[PDB]
Amino acid sequence: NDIQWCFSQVKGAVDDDVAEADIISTVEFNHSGELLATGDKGGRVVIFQQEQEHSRGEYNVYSTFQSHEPEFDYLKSLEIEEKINKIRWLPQKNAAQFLLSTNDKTIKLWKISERDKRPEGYNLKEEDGRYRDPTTVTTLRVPVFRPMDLMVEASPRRIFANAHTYHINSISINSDYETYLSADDLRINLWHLEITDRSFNIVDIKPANMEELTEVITAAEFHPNSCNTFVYSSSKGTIRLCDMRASALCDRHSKLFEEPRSFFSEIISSISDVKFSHSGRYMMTRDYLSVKIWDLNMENRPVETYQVHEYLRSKLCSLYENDCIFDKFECCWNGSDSVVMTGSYNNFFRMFDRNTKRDITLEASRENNKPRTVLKPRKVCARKKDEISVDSLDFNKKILHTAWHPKENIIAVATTNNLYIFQDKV
Amino acid sequence: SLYPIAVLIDELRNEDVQLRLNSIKKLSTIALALGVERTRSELLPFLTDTIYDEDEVLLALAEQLGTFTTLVGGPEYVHCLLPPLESLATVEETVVRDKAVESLRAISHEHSPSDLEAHFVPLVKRLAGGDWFTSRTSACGLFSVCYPRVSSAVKAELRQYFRNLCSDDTPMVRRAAASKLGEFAKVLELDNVKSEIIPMFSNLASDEQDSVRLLAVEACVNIAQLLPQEDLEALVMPTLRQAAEDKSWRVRYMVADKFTELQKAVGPEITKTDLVPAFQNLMKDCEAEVRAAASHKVKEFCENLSADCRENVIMSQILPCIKELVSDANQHVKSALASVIMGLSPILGKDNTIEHLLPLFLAQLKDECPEVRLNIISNLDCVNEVIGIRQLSQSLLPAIVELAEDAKWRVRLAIIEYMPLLAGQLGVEFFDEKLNSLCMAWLVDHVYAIREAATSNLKKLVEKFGKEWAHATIIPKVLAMSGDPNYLHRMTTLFCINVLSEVCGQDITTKHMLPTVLRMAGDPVANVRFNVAKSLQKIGPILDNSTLQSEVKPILEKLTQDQDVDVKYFAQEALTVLSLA
Amino acid sequence: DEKVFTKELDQWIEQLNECKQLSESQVKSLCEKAKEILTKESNVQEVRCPVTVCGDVHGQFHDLMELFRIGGKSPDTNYLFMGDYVDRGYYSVETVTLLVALKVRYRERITILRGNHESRQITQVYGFYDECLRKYGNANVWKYFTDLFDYLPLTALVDGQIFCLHGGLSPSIDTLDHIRALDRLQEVPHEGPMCDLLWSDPDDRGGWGISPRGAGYTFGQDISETFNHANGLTLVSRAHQLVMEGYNWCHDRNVVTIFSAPNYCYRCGNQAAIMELDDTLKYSFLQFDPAPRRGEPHVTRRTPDYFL
Amino acid sequence: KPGGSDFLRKRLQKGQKYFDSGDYNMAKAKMKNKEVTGDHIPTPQDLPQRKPALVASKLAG
Ligand SMILES: [Fe+3]
Ligand SMILES: [Zn+2]
Repeated sequence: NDIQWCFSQVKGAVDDDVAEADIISTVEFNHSGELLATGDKGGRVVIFQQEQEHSRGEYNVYSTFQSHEPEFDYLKSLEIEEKINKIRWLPQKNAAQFLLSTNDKTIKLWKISERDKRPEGYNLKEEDGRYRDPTTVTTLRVPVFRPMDLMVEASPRRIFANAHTYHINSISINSDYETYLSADDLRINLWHLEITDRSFNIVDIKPANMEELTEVITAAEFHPNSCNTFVYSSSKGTIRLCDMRASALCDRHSKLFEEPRSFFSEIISSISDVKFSHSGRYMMTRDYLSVKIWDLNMENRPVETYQVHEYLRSKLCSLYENDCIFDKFECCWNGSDSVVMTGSYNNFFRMFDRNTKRDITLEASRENNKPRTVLKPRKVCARKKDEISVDSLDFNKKILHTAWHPKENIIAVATTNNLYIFQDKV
Repeated sequence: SLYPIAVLIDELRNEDVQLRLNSIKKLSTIALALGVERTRSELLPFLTDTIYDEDEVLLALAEQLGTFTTLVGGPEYVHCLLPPLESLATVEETVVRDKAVESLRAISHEHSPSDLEAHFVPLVKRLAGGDWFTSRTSACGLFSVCYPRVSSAVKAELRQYFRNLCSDDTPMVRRAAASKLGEFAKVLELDNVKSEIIPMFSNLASDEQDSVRLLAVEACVNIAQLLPQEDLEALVMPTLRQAAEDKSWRVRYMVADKFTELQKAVGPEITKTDLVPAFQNLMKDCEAEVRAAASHKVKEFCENLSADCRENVIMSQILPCIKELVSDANQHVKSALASVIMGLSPILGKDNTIEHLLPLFLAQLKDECPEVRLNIISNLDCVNEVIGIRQLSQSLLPAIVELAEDAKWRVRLAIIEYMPLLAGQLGVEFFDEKLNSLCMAWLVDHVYAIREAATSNLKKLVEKFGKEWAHATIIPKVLAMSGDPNYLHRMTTLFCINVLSEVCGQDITTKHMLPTVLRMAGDPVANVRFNVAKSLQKIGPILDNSTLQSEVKPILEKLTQDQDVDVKYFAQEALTVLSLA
Repeated sequence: DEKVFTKELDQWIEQLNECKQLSESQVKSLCEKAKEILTKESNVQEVRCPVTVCGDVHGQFHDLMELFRIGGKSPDTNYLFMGDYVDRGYYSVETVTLLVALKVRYRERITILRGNHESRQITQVYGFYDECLRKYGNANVWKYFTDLFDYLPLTALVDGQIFCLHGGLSPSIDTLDHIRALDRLQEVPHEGPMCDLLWSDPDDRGGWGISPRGAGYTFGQDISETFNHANGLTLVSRAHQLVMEGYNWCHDRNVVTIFSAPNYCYRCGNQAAIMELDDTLKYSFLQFDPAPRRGEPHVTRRTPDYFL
Repeated sequence: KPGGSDFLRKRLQKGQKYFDSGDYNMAKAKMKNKEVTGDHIPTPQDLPQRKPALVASKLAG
């Protein structure tokens, strides 16, 4: 019953100069899955729309805009990078589309709307800008709207800035359609989607003296259904679940998820990302080497654990030297929560089937750039035929960001600078 | 003639928001020029779905579209204004939707009953049944206006539509329904309220979303005011009781924040049986916000209790809870309680106040937080009526003295504001012996704001203690500062004279104040010298005409020859204002 | 007629006190008037006691209002601001415009000296250029002020006993006569006596040193003692260095630093202070904290209204 | 172990490219009462361009 993933599309330049501004930094599907937002280190956001004709239509460019631009914080003598950290779509409220785009410092609410009406008509001039004699104004006429070629316009509606001392690493919308949280390294702020001049600091784990700092917030997320529950992971590998009903300030956690001896244990233990299951009963956390799935009812241990790449446990020394050990990988649930996807090195992304416990490795490479071509499972060992040696792994090729279509078996896998879209073999 | 109008119409397409905003704000002028017929056929279609979507621009348009009934030809063609407002009711921005809903409500009254069933009611059905929850959210605010006038058959349809909104899958819609549930019940028949509003009210009050349940509390108040008092126990109280015991502190906050409104709705009998136990729990709530909200209601809640058991309930059930609040760790809970705690003195009476309230009163004055102490000192009027403030004088003075000497000048500023109020309550006898030194000490404070506040405080004190008291006590000490080595303190003498002369009259200003002002005209510091010119300009009207010519004019003229530009300028201004030159 | 302009000028001061920026035409007219006054002032401007000495404000207008609420309102209180009126603040335009307006109105009451941030190059780095462009849509306002900055006196002398300057002493300068010889009507150099006077800072180390700022020199207590004795100066009041307590004596009380921007950059949380010189030259320090902002703090641990 | 408190703190202070007078002077007070900043002095040229100068993303191509 394994899904025979087939190459569908690849976007971006083919083995180009790979400028730093061209590196993809986030992939986020829409709530309905029609739109697929992509962010890069250059502050540019590209939105792809699926062809409207279960659906397996190709994704085509829909909108493009400069979400963030480089800035200099003259109050701190710091250059604010324009890299897009997280993109989060808001629930569709009208014909327009809304999403939140955040760099390390500022969150922006962007409205993407289609306009197909052109106001035509003038009194003191022509459509070409040629003015006329004002004395010839005998009868007033009102402009009319003329149909025009469809155009997509992206504009910033609200800017949420000047709230985080440290770098924002997560944004998550609340299920109440009103608020969302933004979590930096040491503080979590609660925002209102229609208010920008003030925010509520629910969580603040900053020590009184920074000399005593021992852990930082790595990720945070609201519960998909409950409006009062959110979980934020720390660099120690512990997830704290906060019930906003207990008190206004969530400094006291309702639950603490953790487990009871390598040299780099302090690093690999850090949780890169935490994702709630669609049902909300389960929670998945990604550390450097493994994926752990936690049942919210059980805190002592995870129900399931999956090893993303065991062959790199022996190479942590090399990874530390080149700083690859600090890569913050991500994890994604499928629509039915039965399969979880996470990325790896050498353009490998792993699929873990929870029901059957099966495990496959797939590669996103241009060599298979033929639509409707089955992806051959990859095996890494260090060696039989067709197996890729561990030494051959290219640690510069990191699949950090991945996204799963909320309903269908369509996954958007983002390499360093190319976005790959794969579909199930119908 | 038409050219100015052509400018406005062309600005509608202008890329500059300011020009577009200005043109839209003048649509009334544009409509008049176009005429009644042209406005319906040309202007309104252009305003239906505007390409521009600026929040301020759309908000301005919504306001204008609500006042076009006459311009579109009166009520006969008022329905032509629906499409422009229907689009605005669907926009993402909340304020624009709210204004659009307000405009729709305003023009709804101008629809005849036939029009409502033909043009307005279908609009509500479209918005209510729309696939975009922005439209459905706006539809909630339109049921109340149209329901009374539509026919019975239409009324049945509207209730069904409102029921669907209360069950909408989107929390945004449900919040809107809960907010408008109270007003929609005020127009429904009492039979339908019991049978149809209550099931919706109960369902919303138990909604999974905390943001929706907390809105049900307000609906509980409105629904209670409609039902008979005997029907509350079965229709309202079961929902209200769980709200006070709700898991979410946000819901409990609303109960505490609207407790007095609930008390006036359920009636005295229910208040004793249900609210009083609930109020105690709120004052003991684990969340500081809930306790602070409950504290504000202590005075109002106790007053409205039935006289048959007001004193007994307060002494036996409310007072013990207040004792814990006085010791509450949270600063804000203590501050909120302090501002209303002394309001219970008239209720309990003199004998009970001394034995029970007074120990808590002393504890508040000893609180470390200045705000708690300031709140107590600001609300001594109620205690004064019941028991003479002289009993509290020995305990207030240490608190006043400590505040008057606080390191933070803003704290010192606050007590100065309350000083004239306290002086009247404590009387002249106590003020002169004890508080007089504090007022003088403020005039020579390092912070200018304190000196400025003290100068104003002197004026207020004289207004109530009379001119004679000021001459004997305040004036002689104020003039002593004229010899202070610091020029800032010397200028304070002129500032004090500026305000004191306003109330001391000629009988005192000329005899005592004026000689000091003229003498200071020779101060070596130029800053003092031109304040004399400004001082004389202000007290000149009070002084008699003979005095001005004899003394003020020669001194002002001499200042006009001063080597400093500022002294010359203000000296010249004084003569011009005083008509001395 | 000068009275008509004075009444117009007074209206500007009241408008600025409300944090309302003047129009570009008004700013252009204001700067021209200021140049006529500043060009007549010496490099070492003589100041007559009593006077209140204030440090850096850095466009923190709401704190400047706090300063007046404590020191008093001009022209009642004589003030001496030691530069750095712009940059690193949300209201640089209003701050500098108000100070210039007061100088034009009350030239004899308020003295404004040049700070290291009163320069074209640095203003383009720390937001003043952006703020003028953002609040006007054009660089004319920025151009006008920057031209005016060139006429600001470098230093001030209070009764010939207290020497007030933004920065510190210079290796090339040994007596006040050398300072008067400088041509200050130019952009702030990156080297030389004019740069040092605005960039130099005191330090515990002895003699001269390398300034971490990348400009100016770091001078020890040895230089300060020599400079005071040579010129017969009782004290050397200065600014340009953040001090947590608002004022900080150093070099055996030969040099005092005054910083008048509380909670510098809205994050340092420091105290601000202003040194008040009595009629007899006695110095008194008044520390103060940032004024309460309306609808602040931006990030609050108290539940906001929308969530309540 | 290669982690620790200082390991986290250094990651918080990403870049530290430019010297800041505020941070430098705050540190001095703490030290006297009991890296701090970069060495480069910011220059207008070093700052981002006054206006955007970035082309459309190659993904949109
Ligand atoms: Fe400086
Ligand atoms: Zn400075």
